[PDB]
Amino acid sequence: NYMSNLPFGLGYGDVGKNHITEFPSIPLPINGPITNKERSLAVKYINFGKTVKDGPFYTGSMTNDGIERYSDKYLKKRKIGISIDDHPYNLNLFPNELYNVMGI
Amino acid sequence: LVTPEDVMTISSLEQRTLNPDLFLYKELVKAHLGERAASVIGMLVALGRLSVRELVEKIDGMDVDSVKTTLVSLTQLRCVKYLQETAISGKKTTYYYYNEEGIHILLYSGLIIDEIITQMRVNDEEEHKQLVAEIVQNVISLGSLTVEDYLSSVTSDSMKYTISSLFVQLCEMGYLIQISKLHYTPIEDLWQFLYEKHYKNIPRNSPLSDLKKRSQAKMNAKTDFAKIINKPNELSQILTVDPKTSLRIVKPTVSLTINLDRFMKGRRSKQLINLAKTRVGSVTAQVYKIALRLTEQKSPKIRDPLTQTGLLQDLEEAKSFQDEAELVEEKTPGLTFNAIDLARHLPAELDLRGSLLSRKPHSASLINSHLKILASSNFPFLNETKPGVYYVPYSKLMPVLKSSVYEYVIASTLGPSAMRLSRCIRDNKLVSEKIINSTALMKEKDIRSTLASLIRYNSVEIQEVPRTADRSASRAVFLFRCKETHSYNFMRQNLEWNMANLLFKKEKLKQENSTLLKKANRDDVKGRENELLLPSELNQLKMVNERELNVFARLSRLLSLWEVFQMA
Amino acid sequence: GPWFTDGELDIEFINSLLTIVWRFISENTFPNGFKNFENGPKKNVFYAPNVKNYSTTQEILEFITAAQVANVELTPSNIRSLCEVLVYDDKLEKVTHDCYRVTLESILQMFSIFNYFKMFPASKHDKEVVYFDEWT
Repeated sequence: NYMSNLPFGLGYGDVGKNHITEFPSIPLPINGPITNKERSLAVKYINFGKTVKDGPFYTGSMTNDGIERYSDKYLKKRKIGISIDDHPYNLNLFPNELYNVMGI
Repeated sequence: LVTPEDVMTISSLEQRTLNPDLFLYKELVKAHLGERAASVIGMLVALGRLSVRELVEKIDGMDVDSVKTTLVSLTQLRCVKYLQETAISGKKTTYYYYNEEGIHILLYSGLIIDEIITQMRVNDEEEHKQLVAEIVQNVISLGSLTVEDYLSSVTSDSMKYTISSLFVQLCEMGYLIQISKLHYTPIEDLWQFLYEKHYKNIPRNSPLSDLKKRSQAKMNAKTDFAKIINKPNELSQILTVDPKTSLRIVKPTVSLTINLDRFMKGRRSKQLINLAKTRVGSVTAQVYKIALRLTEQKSPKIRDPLTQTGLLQDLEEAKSFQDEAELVEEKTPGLTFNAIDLARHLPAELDLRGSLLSRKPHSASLINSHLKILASSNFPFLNETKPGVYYVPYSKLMPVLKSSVYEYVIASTLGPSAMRLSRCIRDNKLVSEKIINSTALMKEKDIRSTLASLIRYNSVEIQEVPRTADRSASRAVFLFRCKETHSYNFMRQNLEWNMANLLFKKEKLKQENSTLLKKANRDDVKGRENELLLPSELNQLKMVNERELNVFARLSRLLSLWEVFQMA
Repeated sequence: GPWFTDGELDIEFINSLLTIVWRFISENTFPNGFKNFENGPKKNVFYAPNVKNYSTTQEILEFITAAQVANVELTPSNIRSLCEVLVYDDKLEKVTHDCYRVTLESILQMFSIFNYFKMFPASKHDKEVVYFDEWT
């Protein structure tokens, strides 16, 4: 009857209900409090990952209306842009195919 | 109860499917470069070697220009390799790879800066710290750099020596090398190029046999490979030049990059010190701290001599690599050292006076005692060539470091009963359950529970033995093994996945809370956000920054955890 | 197995031998018993490589017989079986020819995956806490 089977260490009360937590329960000792050394390490990690993103090599992006008045005039420009052309590239390190996009 | 809809939001079952390698690399490049770089890197990792037209055909972005810009950025950060090959039938098609060692600089950046700050011993002078920090930060954030570029990136009429004398000091310690085409060239492809041109210039129908010809090509290309590999790693001719009436100054034209191998060797030294601190006294390990730092500069390569990645291992002759590893690790004249050498570089704070009890001023007879202690320890911390001569046997110390870190991770996560059972089954071979009970002295029910909790990971293998022609599970007797390679393989993937998960969570938090970072950028976030009132906004900023710092700390600890398994 | 209880282990009594057998070896292999590791981490003092600081199987047998917490007869094979059982868990670093020492269990009784004993836990209802079974 497929319900006749039963192991020794198991009673009928324990079996008959499938319950898998699916949430983790055994942590790792690495999630204790912080240390001053790790704090300063995090600070320098924050400065990194930020300096590169604000740097030239971004390639990240994957109301600029047409009406013209004096507000557009003398408007403080938000940023001074940068391009791939600006940074000095050592030509040997790069293949010939990519020379067009960089400013020769 | 929790409904399946609530599961997909709270629990990370959506991310439990992603491949650990693709997840971590993609998250890293998305954090540091962006969405196009992540797209290209993900495509390279998922499919392998590709060309630009294939990249355009694969990624939704069909703008060759976008692909070319992404590839130049990824090359400047040397997260990619290239191999421009020519077909005999006609034109030449270049190809692109993903650089494991390039991404690991982003994965290790804070640790790299930490090591360069601490090893220069500039704790005395404040401005020296800022100078080396800025040098290393700019180098890592720019990919490659020149002394001319750095000197023109400073105000003129200043003391260029102050910002250039340490640069040569950086180059002299191995924390800075020049960059060449071998860094952007696949190692196995280079070995394939070198193996030929030695199997081709062989005389036609030579007296040497085909097996003899192949062996001749192997050992005649190994020498060229070794020369080309060792050239950029240790050739100080760039820093050896000296313009007239000047100090030792590096060549302006050469472009410098970070040397990941030196940092990896430093990390291995740190792991060895931290593991040694758990079997001997702090005084004994204090000497070990300076013994490892002295041989660090000339220490052998850590992950591989680049020769396992280069080819098929061998028919059976990885012994020709093991023997060479032993030969180098011993017969290196720098690596061999005596108890006299350690006297000079000994810390001033250390006393060594009462640390020793015999029968139960930095004197050389004190050092020899502790070095004999190190040699006597069960872990081969040191080995003696001749009485008075000393060296570190990496070929025998790395397996014990790996096994100890592994068993202590097991102890910290699963039960101490699990650690005892794992060590019991590992020390024994093919141990049955009755024998486990005999030589472990623990109740069989508990032993079975822990064995099951251990098989969920690749830690305990089952060896079936059938007694009938049809391998029934009723008539078979079940054994157990440990299979150290499978267990280390599983452990590194788990840690890699968890680092990927933490970085993804941090990016998600920043995505949700950028609405305050916008105002922070508006009002000069550093120190002024209090003046903008909005105490709720300040508290939200506070807890999100706390979460970020905790994420970075746990990431660094995970790095120290998976380092030893990343070794070989 | 004279230590069997209805043909089964008791663990409690087996632990009773283990808690005392370990203590003597630490007294044997350290200059001041256990008090050496109490004055301070920098006031620690250790043996010299030439002097023997280990212990043999027969010495342990006679000590446990003189103490007589065993209540039964213990053959050298029995004491060896117990020593092998407890030679795991880093207990009793084996020395050449049936000899033993203790190395880190001092700090065990009293970030590195080794000194995780002094690792406070999450103790929060926050996220980002890393688990060991999360991925699988």
